[PDB]
Amino acid sequence: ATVLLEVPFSARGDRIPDAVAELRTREPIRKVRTITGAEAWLVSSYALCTQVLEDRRFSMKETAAAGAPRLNALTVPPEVVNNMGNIADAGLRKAVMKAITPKAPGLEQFLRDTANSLLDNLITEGAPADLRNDFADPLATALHCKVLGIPQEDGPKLFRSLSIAFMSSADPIPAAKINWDRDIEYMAGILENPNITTGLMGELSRLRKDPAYSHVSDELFATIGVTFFGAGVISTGSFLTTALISLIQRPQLRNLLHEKPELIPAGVEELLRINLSFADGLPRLATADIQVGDVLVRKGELVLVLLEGANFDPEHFPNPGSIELDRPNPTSHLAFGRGQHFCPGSALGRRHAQIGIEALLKKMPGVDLAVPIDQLVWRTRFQLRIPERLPVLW
Amino acid sequence: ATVLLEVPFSARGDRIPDAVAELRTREPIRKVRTITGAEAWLVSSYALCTQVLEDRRFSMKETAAAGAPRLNALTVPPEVVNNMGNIADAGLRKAVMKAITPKAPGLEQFLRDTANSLLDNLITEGAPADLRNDFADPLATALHCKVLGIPQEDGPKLFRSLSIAFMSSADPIPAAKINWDRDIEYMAGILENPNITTGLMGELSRLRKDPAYSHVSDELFATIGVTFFGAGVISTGSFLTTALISLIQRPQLRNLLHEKPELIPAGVEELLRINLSFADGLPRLATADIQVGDVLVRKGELVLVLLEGANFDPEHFPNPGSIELDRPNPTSHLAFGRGQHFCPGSALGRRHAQIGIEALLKKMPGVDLAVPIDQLVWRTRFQLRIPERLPVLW
Ligand code: HEM
Ligand code: HEM
Repeated sequence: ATVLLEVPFSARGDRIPDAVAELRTREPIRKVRTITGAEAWLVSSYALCTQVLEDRRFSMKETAAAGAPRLNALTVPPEVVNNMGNIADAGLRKAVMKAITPKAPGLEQFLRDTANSLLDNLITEGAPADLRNDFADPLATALHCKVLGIPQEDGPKLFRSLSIAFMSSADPIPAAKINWDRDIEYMAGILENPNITTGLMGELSRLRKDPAYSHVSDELFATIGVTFFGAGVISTGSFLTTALISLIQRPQLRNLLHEKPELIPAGVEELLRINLSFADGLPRLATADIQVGDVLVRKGELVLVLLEGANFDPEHFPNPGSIELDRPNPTSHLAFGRGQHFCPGSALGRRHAQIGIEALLKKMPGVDLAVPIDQLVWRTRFQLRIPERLPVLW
Repeated sequence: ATVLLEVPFSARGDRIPDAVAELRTREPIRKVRTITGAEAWLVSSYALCTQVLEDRRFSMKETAAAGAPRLNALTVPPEVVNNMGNIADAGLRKAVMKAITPKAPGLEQFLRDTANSLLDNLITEGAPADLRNDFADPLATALHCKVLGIPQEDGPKLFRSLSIAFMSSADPIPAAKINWDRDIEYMAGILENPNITTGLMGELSRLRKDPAYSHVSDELFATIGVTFFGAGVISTGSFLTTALISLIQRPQLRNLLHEKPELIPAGVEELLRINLSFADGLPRLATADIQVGDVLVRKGELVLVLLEGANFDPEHFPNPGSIELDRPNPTSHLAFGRGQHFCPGSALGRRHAQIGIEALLKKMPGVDLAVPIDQLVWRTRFQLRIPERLPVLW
């Protein structure tokens, strides 16, 4: 006798398990057990992943319901699971989205300057350098302070919540509430601070005092700041880190992008496609009985959309493990999700990675791992896959 | 068909695998495969572990021989594997050992002051606190700068070598050589620096200019500094970290030691006994054919002495998983090894942990984990077991 197949499969973010292709072939929707002991349906083909993400009867909001089968414990108040819906209902969606594009004058130059300063510091200090803790994550943090309009010096403390806030735990996490409440208080203070006039928080601060938003709660305004800082920083820092591993392990590609930096956007799209940063499938709760492939999913059941299932599906992306800069369907990957909950930071995430990679290749064209790849330490029981340190030489 | 049993079993340092007791019962010496692909004999009973450690025909030195079966790749030059032998041959053993006791006037007060300052800073900042990165490891680092006689401000850079220097890798690690060579250069400079007059390096600096040591190499003097700093810092920081987990998970014991701090030495001895800090068995190479239990170990074979095998052996320590402060054989554990290579820092390691625990319990009597214990992230492919962060509240 063997137990029901457990998820997640592996915390390693440098390779996809051979087992994913076998599951996709044999049983592209199949029952699994999550870390809480709940059962769920794991969906692993491009076709079925798209179907689930584009049918809102597979609900994000309802995953927060009391008594639902859970992927993991909430690390935010249950109403915050519906954050984007709350933003939309408040009439804030257009303004929030506009504030988090890469388009504000000076933003891209700020990114480039920041990346180059971080890299110059590493070069001065001498190899080895840790490209996660001393490049990708500080670049993400600096970017998001700028995007939010908050002081750069406040970034590190907000950043330090994230190793707990984005845990994927079987049980509630007391530290997550301590940090959440503190970070909310910080954002509430920002909204009251007359010096904060730019970025997302500057704009929210103005809208909060406009009559058209008089009955939008101060709680929601503060929540937008905490959620967007955290989601953006953890996702961009983690993606850039693991994209750098993918690049470093492909000297031919590294050299090509170094020689022809105009190809970096196409390279980043492929790096997004093959990215293993999301450690769990995206959760949804069925609100009706719905046929998904050979399975009739029942109302109240949990569905997990495995992004690397879709993104490595050879029926959609032939030779899926290879980075090919000339695919006919390059942005059709699910790295940013799909449907109602498609990532609102996608353009900013792309630009962060493009600029970070461009700067690194110019400054460190000889970049290579400084330890054997198996020596990287992969963070466990976390919503993202990342190496704790990324030691390189150049 | 199944593969030969692989070592190590688990990087988690908060619990011993049920499998260790089964191996000890069924096959207290048995064949395993190491991360390099080599075969080895894993020894897991107190009786057989002692036998191996007390027979120098199971040689530490010879593990460094070219072409030997390996537990892991060398991270130091092969001659440095025989460091203690080299020290003894140079006539330096007595002086080195004397410099690394906890006995120098002011040392214990320095430890207490340092621990209390670190804890006061955590209390000011507010929970959660990371007791590894912001307590145990800085306390270890500060201690070893003091013991060596080197500037406190030089500690962090030397410390940063350790996440690579103590890797347990299948292959050589290029960063380990970069850091090794740099740290040797640092210690060579210390030996030439007239300001360095105290501690281990102050004493070595004097002996280096004494006629009785004129033909001891400058390489060996520098090597003593790098090796003792690294071994001491990694071992004490890691032991204190995982001992704190053991304590925190035993509120009754925490409270008892808080109430009766005179029991802390007995508590630390039990914490040493149950400690899972060594991630691999201690390696030795047979230099003769030697009977160990039911196995005739052949010349040239690798033997791995599993310390938790010995220390959790119920035939030697009844109710081995329980901390009992009134055992009749309390220091007879193998936490510091046994025989020729018994830890030369044992007294200092004991005092570091005793003082750290005493200070923590006084300052944070309510100390508890701030995350569920399964959320700790255990470092992989490392010579020690440690959580990357240890989040607590109080
Ligand atoms: C390369 C970096 C990024 C990746 C790979 C990424 C990925 C994703 C994915 C897969 C989702 C969908 C979750 C689901 O459907 O369950 C998502 C949603 C989200 N992303 Fe991103 N993201 C990135 C960057 C950003 C940035 C820069 C921000 C904001 C500054 C951001 C904010 C959000 C938020 C707030 C959501 C939730 C949307 C909702 O619930 O409707 N992300 N992201
Ligand atoms: C609680 C903390 C410590 C623990 C648990 C510990 C454990 C051990 C063990 C098990 C060995 C034996 C290795 C073998 O036989 O293969 C050893 C050896 C050694 N220890 Fe420690 N140690 C600690 C603290 C220290 C300190 C504070 C120092 C120096 C300042 C130190 C320096 C060394 C050195 C240099 C060796 C190698 C001895 C040899 O090769 O003969 N250790 N230690």
